[PDB]
Amino acid sequence: KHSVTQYLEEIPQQVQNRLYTSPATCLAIYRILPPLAKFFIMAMVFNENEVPLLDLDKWVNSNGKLQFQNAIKSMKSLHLLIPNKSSGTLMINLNPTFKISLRNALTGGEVQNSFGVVVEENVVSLDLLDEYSANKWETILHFMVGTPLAKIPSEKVLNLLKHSKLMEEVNSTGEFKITNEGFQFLLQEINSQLWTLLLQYLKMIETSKMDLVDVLHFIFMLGALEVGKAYKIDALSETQRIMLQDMRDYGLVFQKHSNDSIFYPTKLALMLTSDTKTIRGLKNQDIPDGSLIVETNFKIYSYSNSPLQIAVLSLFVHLKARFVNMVLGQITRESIRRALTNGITADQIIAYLETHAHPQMRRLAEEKLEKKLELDPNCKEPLQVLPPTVVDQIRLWQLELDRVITYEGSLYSDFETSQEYNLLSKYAQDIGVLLWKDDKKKKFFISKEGNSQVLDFAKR
Amino acid sequence: ARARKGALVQCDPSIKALILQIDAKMSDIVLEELDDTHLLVNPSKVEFVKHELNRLLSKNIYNPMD
Amino acid sequence: PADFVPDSVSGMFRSHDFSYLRLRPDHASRPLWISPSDGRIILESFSPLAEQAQDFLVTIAEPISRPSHIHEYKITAYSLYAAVSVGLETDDIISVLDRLSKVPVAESIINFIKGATISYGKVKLVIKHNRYFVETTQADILQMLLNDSVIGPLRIDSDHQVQPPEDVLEREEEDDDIDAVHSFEIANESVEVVKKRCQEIDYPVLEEYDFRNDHRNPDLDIDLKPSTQIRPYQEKSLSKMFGNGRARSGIIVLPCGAGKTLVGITAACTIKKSVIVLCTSSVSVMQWRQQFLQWCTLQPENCAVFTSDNKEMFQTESGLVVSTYSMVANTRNRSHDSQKVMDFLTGREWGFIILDEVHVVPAAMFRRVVSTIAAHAKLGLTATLVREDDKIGDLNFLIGPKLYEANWMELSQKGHIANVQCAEVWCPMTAEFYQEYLRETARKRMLLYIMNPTKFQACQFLIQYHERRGDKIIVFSDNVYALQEYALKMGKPFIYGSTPQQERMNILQNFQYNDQINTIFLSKVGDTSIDLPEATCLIQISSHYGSRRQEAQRLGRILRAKRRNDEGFNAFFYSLVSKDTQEMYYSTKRQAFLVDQGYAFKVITHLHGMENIPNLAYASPRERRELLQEVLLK
Repeated sequence: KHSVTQYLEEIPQQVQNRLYTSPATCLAIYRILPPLAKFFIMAMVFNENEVPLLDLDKWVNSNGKLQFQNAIKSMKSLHLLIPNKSSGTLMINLNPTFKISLRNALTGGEVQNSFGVVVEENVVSLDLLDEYSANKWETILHFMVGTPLAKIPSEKVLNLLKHSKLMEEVNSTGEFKITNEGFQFLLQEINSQLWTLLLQYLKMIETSKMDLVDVLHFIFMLGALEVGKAYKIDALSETQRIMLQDMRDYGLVFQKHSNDSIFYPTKLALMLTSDTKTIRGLKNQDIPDGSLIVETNFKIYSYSNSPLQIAVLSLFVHLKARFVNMVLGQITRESIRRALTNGITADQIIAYLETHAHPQMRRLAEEKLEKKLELDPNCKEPLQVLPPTVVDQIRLWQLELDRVITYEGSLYSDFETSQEYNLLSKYAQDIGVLLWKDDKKKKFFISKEGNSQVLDFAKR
Repeated sequence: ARARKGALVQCDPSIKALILQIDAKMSDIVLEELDDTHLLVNPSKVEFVKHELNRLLSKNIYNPMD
Repeated sequence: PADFVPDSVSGMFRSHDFSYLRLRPDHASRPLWISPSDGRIILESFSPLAEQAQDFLVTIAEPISRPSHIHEYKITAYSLYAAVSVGLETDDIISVLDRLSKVPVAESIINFIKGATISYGKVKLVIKHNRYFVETTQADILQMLLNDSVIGPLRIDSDHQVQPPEDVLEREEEDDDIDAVHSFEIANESVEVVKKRCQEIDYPVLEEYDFRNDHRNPDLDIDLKPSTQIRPYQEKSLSKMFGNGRARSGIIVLPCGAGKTLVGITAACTIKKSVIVLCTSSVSVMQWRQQFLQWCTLQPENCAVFTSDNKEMFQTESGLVVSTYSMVANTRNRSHDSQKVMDFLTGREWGFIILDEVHVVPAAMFRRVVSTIAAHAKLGLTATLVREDDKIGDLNFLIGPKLYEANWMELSQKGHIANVQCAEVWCPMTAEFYQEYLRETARKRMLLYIMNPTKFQACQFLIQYHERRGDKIIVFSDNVYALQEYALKMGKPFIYGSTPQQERMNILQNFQYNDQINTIFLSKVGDTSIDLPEATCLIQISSHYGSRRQEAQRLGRILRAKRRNDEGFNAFFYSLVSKDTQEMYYSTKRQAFLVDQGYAFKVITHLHGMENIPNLAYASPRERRELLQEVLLK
């Protein structure tokens, strides 16, 4: 995940405040911050006076102060606040635009932008044009992955995928194949997929006539809630209207026909931030339509099915004959060696199977689960929750095709005494952050959490 | 604030030496060789290092699969 | 050929599509899902009659998959014959399967099931006056007997005679079906023609073996004592093979070395007629006799062992005999003792035959001696599902149908070899090994990647761990120099290449009984020439073993019954493999073979305290290279 939050903090402070002028956007990004920061912000919003940091430390007890660091580093990075070395102390307070916009949103503010929605006869049926939006999303997914016939006409969308290098396909030859980007597209189910696409549209649509403030206003207003009436009519900038038309082309806007009406709030914009239910000529069975099979025997057990979905499954397993409920496919080391040819890491697939194909493995994941977490301390043996036998086989295949071991972090030094190194190592073992250590060399290549906590302890 | 970034490489010393040879063949992009079990490299050329490693292993072993 | 291909016809009926194949309406409400085109049976947890459905499927077919959620179905011609002989109603079984299985019943599968229900294992072979005739209790059997070229044309119109049934039983049809029905007597010439017609027109007849009606054969010097050991699979196989009343010649695949010949001895005593016994080789014949037949009720006083080198009492043995394929019919006829044994075998109508591992020996000699001896019944104690002797005339229809399958998942987990865990430890690579890899591409690299000192370090850690657990360790190491070097390094009593038999027995005693020594290195000299010791921890080093089927035979034999359950995995399998070597491909082949076998498998390369083991001799890659120089001499 490119973690759009990182993109959010990427933009400078003045434009951040530009965005914070739009209260609905303020709320939508409030939805994203880690819970610690959420609570702290909600605290600060009302008492119209800065607050020293010491209190905001003593608020949080131990075993969790790491979340304290997470929150403060995030918020400082995106500069929602302004730390103030007023008297040499720390006088925290938010970007006042943020505070006023948020407080307005909570109690009937003047955010005409967030209130851009119009209430009228929303004759839009649930299935009504919802099926059309789902079909458009499926069509673009298949065309990008590459179907037998890809009717994807998103010339702008195709240009975004190509120039963005969405998938390792030869767009010069018209190929839309799975690259590392293509593999990720195969990985990020909905929020991941929609998010990567939104970021791509951002990067490509960033040169001229952007009005990024209006861009995000439009995006989140789409994600905020059903604007309905007068949306496409009134509630949009000129470039805002163009971007809205483009998004509606991209599926993410379920605008009706006639090319002039209120905003058509497709479920997709909801799907942008919901992290919830994923379900979308006129036939759509109401059930976990996802269909596949993955168990200890390393085989496909598909009774339910979905064409692009089963094709995704095939992207790492052989196909011989599609059947009525089943498709001929058996998952083996060679099956994943097919994707290893693309070099796709056996990482996204793990959580994918834990999440996707569960519409056909509900009972499987339940019997694996068995609520063996509260029962874990009593019965020390977990009952194959998130099957680790297959996990071991997959890891074995990955190593066999891998032959290389890598680690993240940075080299560390200036461990002058063995006492500090040993205490830091013990602390890291307590927190499980030390990949490897040695007092003889006083060096290692791990995450920065232990150094951060020791530095915070020393300085304050 | 001391933190030395780069493509850390950790493997067996034999493969370490082989990778050092390969890297020297491609103009020695290895930033550092921390010890017999760790190397610090610039990530820019690690990909072509892996590519040439694949090329030479295919040349030598050829995978008879007999 | 005198045998029908349908006995070994298993392996088909797995293919389908989605356009022509329609969604089974029972798929909406179907506790199981019998995939007909694939031959599968996806019996999910929604099936409430899962036990009965699994029993029916195992009867008719072979259930390949038994997952926690749903099961799997596989097609087996021998399994089809077993299901037909099961006796369940074909139409009722089809209806029950259609109800439980969500998928609709396929046309071809339904037709096969209907044919197997009546025709399969349900042929009619009448008998008059306690003999073999051309008739049937059902109407179909009588029509087939009347229209049979040998049953009818070679069968006298007389309905039945006591004397003809006893003597002539178109030969003595002791392998006929149930008697005392509408039938007519048959002559005493050409049962070969009758069985050839039955297999050619695909007539699986529910044969019996009326030993008491074998009036020509006097009751041989048989001591009918069942005091030999009896095992659950053994007794159930006996129940299947004895059929109803009189016994019958049949084929049953059994775990060799796990008391395979015990059931054969019991049946041979049961018939109380002329019987002979065959094991793989004459040396193996003696080994099997010594290891069990005196523990068994058999007295070797009558069972003369013939080799064409081991001259024994032929044509004078008062009781049953034990012979071997090499002596019976092979180029290893070093003396005319074998020829005289065959002449005596022709002279006496040996009413039954015991066979052990006939797959190695070509079926040509088997058919030659079948025609030469003109016996009453036989027996196949098979070891492999698919064998080189599955020719046009199948040895099944040459002997009899299948009755029991050596279900190793059932045997090696109930307590015999319970808790079989397998692993493939990847011995870390070193510079010298890959230098040798680049040097040459011949097959001399076997011992070159075998010798890895880290392999011995892992072996020593396993030894000390099993000593701590009080376990038993078996090692497969056919090498000589490297094996002796490792044995010197560990400094404990050890089995090795061409280990003396008395020394091997002493080490086996001190290994399975005493816990001071618990690791034995079995080479390629023993295997099919020595006594298989209890398997608790198996280590494999070499992985050549010809090309194939040697892996299967080694898995069947080296892994023997171990009545120990202290360890959570009472049967460790280990394959110490030098990683990044030539035999990585073949170690993966072994892994695939094992996962096909269904045994629990893993890989433990994160050895706990791998370098913490004592005696880190040759640990350095310099000494690895020196040992590589040593092996280059080998």
